Amino acid sequence: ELITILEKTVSPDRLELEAAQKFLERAAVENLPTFLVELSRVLANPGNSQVARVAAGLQIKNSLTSKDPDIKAQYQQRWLAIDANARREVKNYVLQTLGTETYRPSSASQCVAGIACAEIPVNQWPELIPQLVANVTNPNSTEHMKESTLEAIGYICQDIDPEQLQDKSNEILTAIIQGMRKEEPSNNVKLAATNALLNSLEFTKANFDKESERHFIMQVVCEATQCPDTRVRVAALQNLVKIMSLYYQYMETYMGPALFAITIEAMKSDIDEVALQGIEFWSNVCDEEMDLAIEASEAAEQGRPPEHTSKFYAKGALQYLVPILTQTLTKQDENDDDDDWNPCKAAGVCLMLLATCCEDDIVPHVLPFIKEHIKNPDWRYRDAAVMAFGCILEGPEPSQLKPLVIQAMPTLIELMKDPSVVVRDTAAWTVGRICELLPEAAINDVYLAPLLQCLIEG
Amino acid sequence: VQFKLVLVGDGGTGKTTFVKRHLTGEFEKKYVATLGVEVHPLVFHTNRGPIKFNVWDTAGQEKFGGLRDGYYIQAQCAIIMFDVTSRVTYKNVPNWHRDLVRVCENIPIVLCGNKVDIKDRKVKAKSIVFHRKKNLQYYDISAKSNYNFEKPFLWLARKLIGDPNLEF
Ligand SMILES: Nc1nc2c(ncn2[C@@H]2O[C@H](COP(=O)(O)OP(=O)(O)NP(=O)(O)O)[C@@H](O)[C@H]2O)c(=O)[nH]1
Ligand SMILES: [Mg+2]
Repeated sequence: ELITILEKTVSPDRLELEAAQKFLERAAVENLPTFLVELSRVLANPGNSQVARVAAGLQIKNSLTSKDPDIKAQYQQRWLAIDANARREVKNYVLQTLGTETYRPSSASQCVAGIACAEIPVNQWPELIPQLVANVTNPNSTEHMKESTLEAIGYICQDIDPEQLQDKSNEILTAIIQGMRKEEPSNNVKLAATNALLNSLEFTKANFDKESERHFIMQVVCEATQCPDTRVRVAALQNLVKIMSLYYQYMETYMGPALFAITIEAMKSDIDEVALQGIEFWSNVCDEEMDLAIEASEAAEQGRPPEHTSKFYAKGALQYLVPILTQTLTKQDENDDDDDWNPCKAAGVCLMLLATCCEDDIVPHVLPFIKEHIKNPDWRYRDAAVMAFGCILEGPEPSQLKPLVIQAMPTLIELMKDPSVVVRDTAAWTVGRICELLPEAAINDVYLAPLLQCLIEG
Repeated sequence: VQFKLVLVGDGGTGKTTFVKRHLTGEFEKKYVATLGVEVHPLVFHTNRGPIKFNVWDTAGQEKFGGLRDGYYIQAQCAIIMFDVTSRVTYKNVPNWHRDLVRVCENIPIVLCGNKVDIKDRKVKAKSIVFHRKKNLQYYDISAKSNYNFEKPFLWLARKLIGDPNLEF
């Protein structure tokens, strides 16, 4: 009746779930070896319902790991203490299920990784990595076979201490690229591979130090950003974001001859999830460069900047990013809500990051758009104009930031009575931010005060 | 029309309190850790008929996890909760997200920062960036003041129904 209780795990009745949980915990205590062997058999049988197979897989996986590092160490020890023949049984059934699950995220992959993290560091599953590599490269492997193991490979690299699997990183990377490469026919496979790479980025630190291999990884990622499938593009762009955060110093050779145009193209995409990542790429560059600046701000001293080399990519792309960002502030539907997380909202966030990142050069680049659309009949452009103005009030020294008083203010006040509610709300937002900056430009006692007073009512 | 929604996040982030608020309208002042999971259906009336969310309110405490991951089977959406007054609950967000995607394929996931009613936030707006990384929807939330308390469900409903015009 193991399948019966596993079937109860999806029931909404607490009484059913508790009964199922109590039954599962007891079986684990009673005889872990037989429990895990049977669970692996339920997992391996494509005749079982998805609920039964996934529940069995998670039971096995949760017996090998824990969010608690001590419990995990004990679980890994508990597994290693199991009869090696029984473990071979669980391992066989688990590997054999790769390619037999008709549902996307597979559960065998997690089991493979759970057991791998416990056995590899003691060198006990020497056939694992070679088998997985062959599953991916074999020309006759099915799409499910490829996805399943790519997921597993990525999980392994994301979960084991790097140190324990380096002896095979090159072979692992090769399988991942094979699954990512253009020639691979299935987008589901390309997705699984691109996701596996992302989950494995931190594990591939050593490889990133090898120029030849570093070139190949950037090779496949950039190419993947050109894949017709939107999901693969997004995942590939996400890899670039993560790479810029983990390997900032190796980007010189790729920024300009490749990254720049790819991310710029993504930002302009009409596919929201794609534009979001293209935008995040640059918002992320601002976050990394702002750190390299807080780091460099070491006229406190102890040598030269740690290993800081802010190459100011943001400053260099600014002239191209702004017109794209301000234009994006225009993309708002009649059904969009003020706080939906969409390209329009991301552009605002990116603009502000550029505002503090390149404290001055923004004003010159944004003002033209503000002046051209601050009165545009189309509220989208009108709103974009007001929003942009407010995105540059944080960074530029108030001295230069006085083009709010003269020209802005009067119009910013009128726009608060705009027929469009979107425009009104954004106007208020902008005006409110101006009140915060005014004291910086204190210039005029008993005039800065009364203004703030009156303004406040608004 | 109903959907399985799994509510996850660190212990004490206010998951249970958040659900009860929508359920009875009452604000639970006590902290009584959830054991394993507590399933509660929440119904919302919309301009396109009532939508029911079967909320699986999971335990955030490692020790009271129960089936943990096992509760995600066939989930159709999720809400990840962290405490704006506790930096470590935001730090663990990536781990909750990873747990969700290793079981659920392509479900809509909303990230929620709770307890914004509290005076000093330990996790300020500028620090919240996980949603940008994974293209998630984000919301400042407060189970106590009801600030944006329906937003998470409205966004998910619009996502599941496929109608951006859905209203509550
Ligand atoms: N100030 C304030 N307190 C809140 C808010 N929501 C939750 N709380 C408080 O936070 C505490 C924990 O809430 P609870 O619902 O038990 O959290 P949980 O996420 O369900 N914990 P667990 O995972 O262990 O089951 C309670 O004291 C509750 O009153 C909020 O928006 N503001
Ligand atoms: Mg609780």
